[PDB]
Amino acid sequence: GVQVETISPGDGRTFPKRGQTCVVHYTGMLEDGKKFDSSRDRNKPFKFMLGKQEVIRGWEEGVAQMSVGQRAKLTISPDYAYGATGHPGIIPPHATLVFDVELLKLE
Ligand SMILES: CCC(C)(C)C(=O)C(=O)N1CCCC[C@H]1C(=O)O[C@H](CCc1ccccc1)c1ccccc1
Repeated sequence: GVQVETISPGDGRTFPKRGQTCVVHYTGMLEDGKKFDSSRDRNKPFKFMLGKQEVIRGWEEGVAQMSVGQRAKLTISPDYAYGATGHPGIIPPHATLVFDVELLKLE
């Protein structure tokens, strides 16, 4: 599954809905702390639409639990991420992923 652990609270009332665009900042890490990517290093938020099937399943499920303004750590099991394939060259097979995600805005 995905485990959502809060870093900073959101407004507690504006949660993303299917068809909305979530504007997030993120840093993705492996369980040992190794960063594999971060939009914070590019200083440009990442956008995805909820329910469109264009991000990994632990994101659709985890970010839907977040209210605008919230910063949380999402621990995502491999079956909710890249499974046995992994992402060629970046994520190994069977990897648990840890994302530090801040939900900035809904568009
Ligand atoms: C940018 C890619 C990477 C590995 C550096 C990364 O940090 C990542 O895992 N991310 C990107 C930010 C959203 C979460 C996740 C993802 O859904 O990627 C999608 C994965 C596509 C997909 C979805 C489901 C099952 C398999 C593959 C992604 C988005 C954009 C570009 C490439 C991958």
